[PDB]
Amino acid sequence: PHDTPASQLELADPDFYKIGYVRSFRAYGIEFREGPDGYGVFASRDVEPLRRARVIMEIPLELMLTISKKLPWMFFPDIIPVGHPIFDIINSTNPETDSDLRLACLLLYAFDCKDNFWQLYGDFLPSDDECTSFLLATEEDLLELQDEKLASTMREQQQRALEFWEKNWHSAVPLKIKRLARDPERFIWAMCIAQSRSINLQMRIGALVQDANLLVPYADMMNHSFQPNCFFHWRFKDRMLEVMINAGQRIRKGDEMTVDYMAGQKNNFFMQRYGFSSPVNPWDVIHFTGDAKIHLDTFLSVFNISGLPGEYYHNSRLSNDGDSFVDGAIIAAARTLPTWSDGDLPPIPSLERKAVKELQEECHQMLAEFPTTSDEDQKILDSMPDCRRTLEAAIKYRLHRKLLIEKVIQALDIYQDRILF
Amino acid sequence: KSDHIRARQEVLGTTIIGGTIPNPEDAPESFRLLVRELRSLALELNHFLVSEKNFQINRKE
Amino acid sequence: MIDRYKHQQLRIGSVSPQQISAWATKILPNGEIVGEVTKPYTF
Amino acid sequence: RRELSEGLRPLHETFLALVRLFGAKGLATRGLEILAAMEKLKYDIRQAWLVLVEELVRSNHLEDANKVFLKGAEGGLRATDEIYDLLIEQDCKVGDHSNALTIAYEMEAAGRMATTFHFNCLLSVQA
Amino acid sequence: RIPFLEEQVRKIRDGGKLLTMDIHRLLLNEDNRFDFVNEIAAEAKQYVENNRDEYGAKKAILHVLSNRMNDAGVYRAEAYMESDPFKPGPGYLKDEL
Repeated sequence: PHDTPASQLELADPDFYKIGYVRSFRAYGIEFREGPDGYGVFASRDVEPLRRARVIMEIPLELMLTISKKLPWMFFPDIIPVGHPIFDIINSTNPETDSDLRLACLLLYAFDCKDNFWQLYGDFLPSDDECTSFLLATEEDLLELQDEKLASTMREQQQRALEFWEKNWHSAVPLKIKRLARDPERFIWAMCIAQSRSINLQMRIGALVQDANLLVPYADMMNHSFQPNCFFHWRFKDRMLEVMINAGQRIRKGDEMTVDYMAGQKNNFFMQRYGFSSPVNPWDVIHFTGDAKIHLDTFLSVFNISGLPGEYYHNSRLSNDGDSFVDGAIIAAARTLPTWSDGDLPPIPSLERKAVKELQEECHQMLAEFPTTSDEDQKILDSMPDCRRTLEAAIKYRLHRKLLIEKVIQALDIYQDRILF
Repeated sequence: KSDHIRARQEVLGTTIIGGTIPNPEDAPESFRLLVRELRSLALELNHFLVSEKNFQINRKE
Repeated sequence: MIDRYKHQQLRIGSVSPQQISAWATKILPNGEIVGEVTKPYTF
Repeated sequence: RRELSEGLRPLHETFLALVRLFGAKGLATRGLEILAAMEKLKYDIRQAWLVLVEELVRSNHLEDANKVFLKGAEGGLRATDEIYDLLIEQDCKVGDHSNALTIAYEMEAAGRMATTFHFNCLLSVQA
Repeated sequence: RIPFLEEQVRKIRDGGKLLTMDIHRLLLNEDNRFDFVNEIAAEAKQYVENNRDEYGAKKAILHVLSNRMNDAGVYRAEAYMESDPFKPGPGYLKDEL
């Protein structure tokens, strides 16, 4: 058969869609498939380059769970009754930093309220075993990462979650409150789901325009990319969220529909919120305290990176000969390496050669400080296929950091050869 | 449709050819008559448009 | 937003004797003025 | 001319310096001409266009600068925030309301919306 | 599936009710109706200026609207124009009482 990204994966139960379809959820030109990773959204038809955007999914407001960002707290689907004990817990949270906690509490209530889509949908959400969030990680996994700072942050976060459970789920609490989170692991699952699956958007319901934090069903099955096919839009009149294909992009059958979770952020943040890391994060930083600087403009020219500093892209028409070396990481490189660009005077070739070596020296030092080499790491990963999901994540963070340092060495060298035609 | 002599005679043509009808700028006769009648009782009415871009004042006829 | 701006005005005023003249005066190729009608004749 | 004849497609930086120089000297048309070629050889012209416009203002040839921007805008080329601001301020100080409003309207259509700074400048010519 | 809805569906398409449904979808994406009327009018003018002789039994406003729907995934005929499969012959007119 045809090779497509979707082919490898298997179709999900008919019931994922049905539960939604009876309520007014509609999907157009899309499927849904499952695999070891979890659910993902794929295409089932070909769309030619288009003049304006096309809707792939429409999700109504009632299915969702939502809280406002600012102080008067307004919950739009409005599940919570007036006078219920849960509001006191939600009200006593710092307005600025903790929204994760507020969202967790709401989700737990939803599981206890009858005829709420969530009672049915939660069955499809990730379990304690299958979620990659690091809130659910042991001392050992935290150790494997090999980073002191990421590790520390995670522990402070794990403690913040426990403290809340102890303070509010004490002995005297009314049973309505107790049933919602009897054990402390349940609170943690909820915070894990809130952090990993939350979306922030501005919504207009009626005449009120507010900014909110929301948990939305069926749109959480999209995956991250830094070169994204689709986006999220609020249609006010029918009170719905629309997921839409970007204008001008050809999409072929079997392809993966993707969205971008946060923009401009490094791999450390992705791990704290989502437990995912990318080999190519265009925005990652490798730090050199070394004095030397290569000239900027030339860097761009050899590797055909065009654009303003904020937005760098590889022009591929200029690169008639099919190239592949230039990717997210070479772009990442441009931003990080210290550079000198002055006036229009051209760089002296010998003068720069000194710089390349001194810079590479720092890279060798960096790679060495770590306990294991890149090839060693692959081996550990390959050794055990079934393992705690958090552990595979930690090892993969390491492989990725190292691999970017290595790519830079390879790249700085190619500069040398091409400076002199 | 009513009382703009120049404009009226054009629309019959655009339609037979198949073209588009432009939006009129001059005044209808009805307005022109009022001015003439007033100028008969010794009063003057003028219409001016002031350009936003350069501030010039132009007197429409 | 910056509004699209249109300014139009209408001005009404009483007129001087010199104006009423200019409303109705022309000078011919002979160089002779025309415009005042003296006789009451119609057709 | 020689390199072109040799057949090599020129490196991007070279074209750029040319624009910078041509710009100082008010050679607007000639500078514009270089840009067209840059396009034919498959290059992104946004970075360069900004350079020509910027310099012309420092070199005291505003009338052409405005003309270069407007042509560019029609094409769809987007602009930096700093450039928009320079042109609106400078024009208002000399006295040109016409050019200024056309530029403000274009900032808006592209996406950036006005702030009190832009209005205050416009009002100076208006009062 | 309700068992006997065939005629009603033939009629909705034939009658021109499809157009009415479409106008409504499209206005669910817009805050000001007045602006949308102005946008559609402009597109129609561009179309007639560029190819004048196509139009006359095919209307430009209809073409702009069908083109919008087809771009978004619903198959509509061009200019919502449908032939009469069963007309007796040339110079024959249906009596739509």
